[PDB]
Amino acid sequence: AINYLGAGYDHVRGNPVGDPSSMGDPGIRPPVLRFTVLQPLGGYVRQYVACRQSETISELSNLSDYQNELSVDASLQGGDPIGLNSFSASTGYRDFAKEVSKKDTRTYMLKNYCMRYEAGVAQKWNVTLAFAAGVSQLPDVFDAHNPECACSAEQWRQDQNAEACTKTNVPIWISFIEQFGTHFLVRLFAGGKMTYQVTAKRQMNVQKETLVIGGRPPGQVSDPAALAAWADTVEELPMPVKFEVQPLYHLLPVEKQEAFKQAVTFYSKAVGLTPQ
Amino acid sequence: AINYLGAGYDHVRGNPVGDPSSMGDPGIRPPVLRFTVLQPLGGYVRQYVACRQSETISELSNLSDYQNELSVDASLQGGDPIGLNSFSASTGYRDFAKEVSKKDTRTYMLKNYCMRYEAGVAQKWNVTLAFAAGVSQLPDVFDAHNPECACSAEQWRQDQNAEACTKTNVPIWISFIEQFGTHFLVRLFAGGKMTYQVTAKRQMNVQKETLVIGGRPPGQVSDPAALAAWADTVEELPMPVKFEVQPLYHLLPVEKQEAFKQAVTFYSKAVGLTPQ
Amino acid sequence: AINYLGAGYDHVRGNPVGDPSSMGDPGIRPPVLRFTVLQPLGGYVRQYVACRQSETISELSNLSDYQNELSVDASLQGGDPIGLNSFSASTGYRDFAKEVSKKDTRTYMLKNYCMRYEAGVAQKWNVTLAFAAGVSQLPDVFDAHNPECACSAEQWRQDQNAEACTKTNVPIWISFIEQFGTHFLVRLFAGGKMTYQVTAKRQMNVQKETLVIGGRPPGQVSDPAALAAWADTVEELPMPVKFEVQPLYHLLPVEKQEAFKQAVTFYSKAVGLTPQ
Amino acid sequence: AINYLGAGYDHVRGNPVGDPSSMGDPGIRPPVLRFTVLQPLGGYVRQYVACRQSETISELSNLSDYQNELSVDASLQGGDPIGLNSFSASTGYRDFAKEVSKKDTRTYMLKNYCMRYEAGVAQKWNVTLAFAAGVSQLPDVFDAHNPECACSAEQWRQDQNAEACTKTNVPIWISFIEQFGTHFLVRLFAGGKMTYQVTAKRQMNVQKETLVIGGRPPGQVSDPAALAAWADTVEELPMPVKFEVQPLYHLLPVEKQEAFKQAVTFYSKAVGLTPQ
Amino acid sequence: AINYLGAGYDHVRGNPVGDPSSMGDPGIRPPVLRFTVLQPLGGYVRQYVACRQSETISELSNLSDYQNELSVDASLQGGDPIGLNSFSASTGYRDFAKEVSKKDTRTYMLKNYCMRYEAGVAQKWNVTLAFAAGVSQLPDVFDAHNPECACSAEQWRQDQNAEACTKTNVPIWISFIEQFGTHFLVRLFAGGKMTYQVTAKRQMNVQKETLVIGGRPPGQVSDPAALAAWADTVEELPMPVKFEVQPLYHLLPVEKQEAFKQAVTFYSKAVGLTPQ
Amino acid sequence: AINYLGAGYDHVRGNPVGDPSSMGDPGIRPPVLRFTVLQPLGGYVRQYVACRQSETISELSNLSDYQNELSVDASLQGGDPIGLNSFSASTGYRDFAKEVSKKDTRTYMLKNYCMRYEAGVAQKWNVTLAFAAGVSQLPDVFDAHNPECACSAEQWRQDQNAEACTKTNVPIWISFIEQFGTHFLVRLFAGGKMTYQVTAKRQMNVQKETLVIGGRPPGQVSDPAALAAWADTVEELPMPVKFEVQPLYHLLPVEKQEAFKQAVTFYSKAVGLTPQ
Ligand SMILES: *[C@@H]1O[C@H](CO)[C@@H](O)[C@H](O)[C@H]1NC(C)=O
Ligand SMILES: *[C@@H]1O[C@H](CO)[C@@H](O)[C@H](O)[C@H]1NC(C)=O
Ligand SMILES: *[C@@H]1O[C@H](CO)[C@@H](O)[C@H](O)[C@H]1NC(C)=O
Ligand SMILES: *[C@@H]1O[C@H](CO)[C@@H](O)[C@H](O)[C@H]1NC(C)=O
Ligand SMILES: *[C@@H]1O[C@H](CO)[C@@H](O)[C@H](O)[C@H]1NC(C)=O
Ligand SMILES: *[C@@H]1O[C@H](CO)[C@@H](O)[C@H](O)[C@H]1NC(C)=O
Repeated sequence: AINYLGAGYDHVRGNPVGDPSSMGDPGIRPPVLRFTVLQPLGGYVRQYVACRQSETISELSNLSDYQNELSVDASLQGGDPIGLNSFSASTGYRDFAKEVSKKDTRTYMLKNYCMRYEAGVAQKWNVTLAFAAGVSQLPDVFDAHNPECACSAEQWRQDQNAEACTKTNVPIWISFIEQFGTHFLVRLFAGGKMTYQVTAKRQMNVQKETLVIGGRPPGQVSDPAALAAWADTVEELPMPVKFEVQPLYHLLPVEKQEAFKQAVTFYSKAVGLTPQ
Repeated sequence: AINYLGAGYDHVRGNPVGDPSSMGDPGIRPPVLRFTVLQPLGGYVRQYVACRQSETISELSNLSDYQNELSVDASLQGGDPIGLNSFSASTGYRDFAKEVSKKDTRTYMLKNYCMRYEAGVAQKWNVTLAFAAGVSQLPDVFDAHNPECACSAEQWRQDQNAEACTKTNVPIWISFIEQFGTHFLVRLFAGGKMTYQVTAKRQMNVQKETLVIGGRPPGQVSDPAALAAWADTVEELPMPVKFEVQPLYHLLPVEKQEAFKQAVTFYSKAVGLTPQ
Repeated sequence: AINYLGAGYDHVRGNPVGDPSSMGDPGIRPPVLRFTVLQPLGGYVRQYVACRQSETISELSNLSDYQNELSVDASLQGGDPIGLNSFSASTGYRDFAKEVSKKDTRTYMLKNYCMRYEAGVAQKWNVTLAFAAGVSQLPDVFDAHNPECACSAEQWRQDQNAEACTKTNVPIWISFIEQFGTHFLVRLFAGGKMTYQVTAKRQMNVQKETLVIGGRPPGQVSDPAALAAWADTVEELPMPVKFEVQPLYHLLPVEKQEAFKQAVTFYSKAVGLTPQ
Repeated sequence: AINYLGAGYDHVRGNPVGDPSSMGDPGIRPPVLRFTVLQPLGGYVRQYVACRQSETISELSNLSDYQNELSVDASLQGGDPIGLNSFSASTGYRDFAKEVSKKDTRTYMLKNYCMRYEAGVAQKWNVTLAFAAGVSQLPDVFDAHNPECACSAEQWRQDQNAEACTKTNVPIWISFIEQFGTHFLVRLFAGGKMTYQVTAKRQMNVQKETLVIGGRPPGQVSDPAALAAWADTVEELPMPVKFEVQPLYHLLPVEKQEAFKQAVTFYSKAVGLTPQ
Repeated sequence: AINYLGAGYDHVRGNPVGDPSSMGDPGIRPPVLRFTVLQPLGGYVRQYVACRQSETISELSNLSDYQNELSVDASLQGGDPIGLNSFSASTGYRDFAKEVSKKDTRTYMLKNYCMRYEAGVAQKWNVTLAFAAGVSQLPDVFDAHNPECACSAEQWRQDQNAEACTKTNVPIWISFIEQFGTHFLVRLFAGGKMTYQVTAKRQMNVQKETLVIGGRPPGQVSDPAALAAWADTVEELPMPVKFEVQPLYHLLPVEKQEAFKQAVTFYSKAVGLTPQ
Repeated sequence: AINYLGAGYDHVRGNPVGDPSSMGDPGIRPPVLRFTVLQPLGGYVRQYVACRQSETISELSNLSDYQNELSVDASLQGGDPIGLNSFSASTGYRDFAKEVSKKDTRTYMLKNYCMRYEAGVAQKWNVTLAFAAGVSQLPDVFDAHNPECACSAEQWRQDQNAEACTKTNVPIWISFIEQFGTHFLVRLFAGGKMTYQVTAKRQMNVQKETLVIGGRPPGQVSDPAALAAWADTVEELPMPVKFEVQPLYHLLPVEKQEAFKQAVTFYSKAVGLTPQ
């Protein structure tokens, strides 16, 4: 199968309940760590019998409830939320924001976890070659951290190709973040996850949207047989459905760690959406 | 698949819940705009995983409720209703008018949306060759705007072949409208939509009519297997089930815009049905 | 498929809910009108998507309720009942009369309409060649209209081969009516119709008879699969399940119309059953 | 198919709800009448669409109720019961007698009729060749009608091979009755009939026996699919499930009618079971 | 098929609801009677249509309820219980005794009879060759009937190879009993029988054991398809599921009958289990 | 099939409800006893018809309830618990400890037994060759039994390769225990066992984990068909689901029994987890 342990993760663009243009979390990025059924040196893989099943239901009354429900499946190592406008750039976040602004409707989220294995590390890492070259191309200073830098977060949001930004090294940092993300996965439950977002008026007016992680694309969620077939494809193509991450700056040389931290704050502000 | 972004739309003859002689909205017209998975220049296409599902139910007590339920799926850009006797020339509108005039029955509408992708433009357009030639054959003045013109809207409704009309340029404008419509689609959700119209007496007397948009013709709506097969055919032949339009006069030269607006008002009165 | 627009109809022997010896209304007669997906000149055919479904239920307390339930599906143009002992010569009429005479039971009728298309004319007709020859062989006077004619209606009911009738021209008229019926179809909804007649005692004593119009012969009404298969055969062999007729004398030369009206009154009296 | 109109019938050994050693009424005998979809001369055959279904339930508190439930399906022409110890020699009669003698149980009978056609005669008959030869072998006198005849009904019940009977012509008459029965079918509803005899104690102690008429042997009555398959085989092998009979002595020469009537009374007493 | 009429039966080791090491009653022994669809001389076989079905349920509060439920299916001719520690040596008897000793649980038994035919004799029998030779090797006296005989029933239970027993002829008699049983079947209903023994605590703590007679070994009792397949194998391999027996001493020469009765009492005490 | 009678058993690492890395109890070890459908000399094998089914449900409020529910299926001969930190080193034990520490959730365990046969011994054994060689390599004294020995249980838990332990003979004893376990199976019920561990919050928040013993790996527990297929594979690969064990020291020479008992107490403390 595919290894997602050590994969990069964009906490701003990620969404652990899914996206209609991806079969997994859209924040998952190419692998960042390099490793050595089979156990990776320094970590572990524990395979399940069939699928470890779990289900959740939550009434999402505001944006904070949706944020908390996403943070349950994509948090810092230990369970603390990533924050920093996490998930706010994803489509599902914007869709739910539009639906929750309507006070005449109430939305619930139902998660169905079909877990197939667990993997993790415990801590002297070696990174991938692509990540190493990318880091070697990074400067030691983040230009937008300087007060009165012409390239501010709004300037990047409005026009990143303006002269105010193209003269600084900000596009290099943002290209790195766009390539590898802001965090990396240190622990994960992989398999399939089928989540239903159900919106009810105040007429039995009810709407139901289906969001899927893992397996092959399912033809019909209402079909029982197609659902079972999707569950059969989950065994073949499992993908992370609940994971914990560590910040990427722990993997950079210290002379770039502070500038990278400033770069990810800048990125979280320019790409992320404050509730406005 | 087939591109419907920029397709013409007759707001008078259209019906966004369907027509028994069409697999889609009977008002959709051949493409009016020309464009350049793949993204059209100036717009966007966002593909879904499987089907984005949604369901609605509404009690239709009068003609205005039906107008509102159709306007939900076929409106001006921004969500405002098209109005101007919209949908009033379609078969479904006349059938429902006949059913709602009977005060001894109550009718409900259940929509089932099976959406596969979204497309749109944001605004320097280029039109199709057929639309350009059609516009080049149009005059600069609409004759029926002149007061005391022998060719009025009622005269066209009674006999459009009469001398009062064949001497004016009105038939040219109406042939253009009959070819390309009155608006054009600027944003759309495409796929399938199965709508049930259920009429109950005041005896468990209940009638149910099925209207379908998108996919291949379904053999049996009561059959579960035939319904699932139709859902499988929606992936192959998706069609607009909820869209937003802009008036066509924005695409004509400025010297013809006023005459075209007068022509579409004339058309809305002569072909459209006021509640009488 | 087969064209039933303009088909003859015997309103006395007809029965729009079916017959165990026919797959359609036993009163339907060979085509009377000649015509020119495809639209017949002077009329229209409107094809449905799948099946337009409808269901009815009625408690039949007496013969008049059954007469009204049949008249709903076989009426004059406009909805008025045909009458004139309509349907009274059909088998189902006699069966239900026998069941309703028993005051210790109560019978209900459940109709299930599976309509596939609608057809009609609007009015200069030409008839078929067989109908033209039949009319050319008709006299201008109906002998039984003369007072004290030896050939009365009951005399025809008892023995039509008696000398009292074989000397008059009545057998010619009755042969014509027996060939083409008394009316002809001017509007029709065709497809399939499954009607259940359920008789309950006053012990859960219940009897259920099934009567079918349209499609191929169904093997088992209780089998779900065989019922679905019948619904699939309705698409192939659709037959009129709800129609409106016009009297046949409108199609005869004026010199024969009065004698034909007298002939159909005589026929309705001799063949039809008054509730005795 | 097989014609049962005019078949002989042993009213003593018959049982219209069935027998496990026969697929039909065990009292049906070879055809007695000879005849000429197709209509037999002197009678009628009326075919149904699919199956005319009917269902009954009755609580059988004593032997008279069971006698009445059987007589409904095998009666004299007009509906009057055959009587004369009818059905009393059949196995099902003896089984039910054993069960109804137990006052600690209560038995119910549920009939399910799946009728496919009706046939009948109206009255100059010709009998079959076998029946004619059998009658020609009959004497004009029945010996056991003579008072103090050594061959009585009890003597026949004890030992029919005793000298008291073999010297008289009683064995000839009883051989004729054993070959052709005592009545013959003049009207019949043929098809399938599944009857359940359900006995409840006074613990939810319930016993259910299945008795089947018509069609092919069904594999499993509790299986839904095997039941449907049996219903499909009923179309192929329909058998009388509700019929009306006339005494056989109407078909014999007048000089033998009285002796045959005495022979059938003798047979009903010697073979039939009075409730002792 | 296999004939079980006249088969020997060990009433001590038998169990008519089944055994996990046998497909039938573990007490059935090789055939003892010799006989001559086809009818055996002196007896009868009555074949059923499909399966004569029956169901029973009983709450087994103590050992006597279980004894009565087994005696229903294996009794003396006429319905009287065999007694004499009948069934007490079988495994199922010991299992249920262990479960009924626990007063914190309650056990119910559900029988499902699938009967295919009935057979019996009515009474000059001839036995099989093996049974005749076995009887010819028997003495005329049973040694353990002599008072104070060193070989008692308890001594046989403790050690049958001790000098106290091997000097007497008791091992010969017990070898005969071990070969042919203690009774023989004179009437039987054969087919399949699925019995569920359900034990409930006093938590929805429930245990269910399945015991089967007849047919082929079933793969899964909870599977509907495997159950139906077992029912189809019952048609191929029917076995006695409810029978009536007569003591074997009626088949021995009179000089050996009394010694055989003493031998079967001895066997019932030494092998049977009194409720201790 | 495979013999598990006489297999070694590690009571510390075992878990009789399963493990996601094993198809059976993870404590089962290679066979320790050597033996001679077929009956092993000194023991017995009793095969069932299909599956002996049983089900249990228990609310697990604390670690002791889980310990008791596991001890039901893996106990000393007679039913007494093994104790000595039994099961505490298994993955399932640690997972349940983590879940029961959360006082905001309540966990239930549902067992489903599908038993296929029972085996046992009654007591002069000969052991396997591997076990005999392993015992011959054992010393007669356990070094860690000496007070103030540098190699204690905590030292073994922290670092077993330290000089404090590698100088003593403790690694030899622990290698023997790691190979053959601490007990061996003397009685067993083998087949399949599907256990559900269901955790409920205090929102219908519910989680369900599936643990399986026996048969082939099941693809999907929620699929009915995959569950039935697993039940079909249990017949092919039955494994112990409820067994009773005896301590291994009964199989060692008397001069090594005390040192082995000290070695297994040492192992139970060093590898086992006390509730801290
Ligand atoms: C990768 O890192 C691991 C430590 O996690 C180390 O053991 C290994 O040697 C490293 N890879 C190489 C090629 O040295
Ligand atoms: C059509 O218009 C688009 C703007 O949306 C433009 O990019 C494109 O070049 C035009 N077509 C051609 C052939 O130039
Ligand atoms: C039949 O009638 C139509 C109009 O109803 C007419 O156009 C046509 O000419 C007629 N048929 C022939 C053969 O002329
Ligand atoms: C049989 O009887 C019919 C009348 O029921 C008669 O028409 C026919 O001639 C008879 N058969 C023969 C061979 O004559
Ligand atoms: C078997 O017994 C029957 C009577 O039960 C008898 O007629 C027959 O002769 C016996 N068999 C032989 C071989 O004699
Ligand atoms: C092992 O012991 C069995 C009895 O349990 C004995 O029959 C057998 O001979 C021994 N093994 C060998 C290889 O002899």
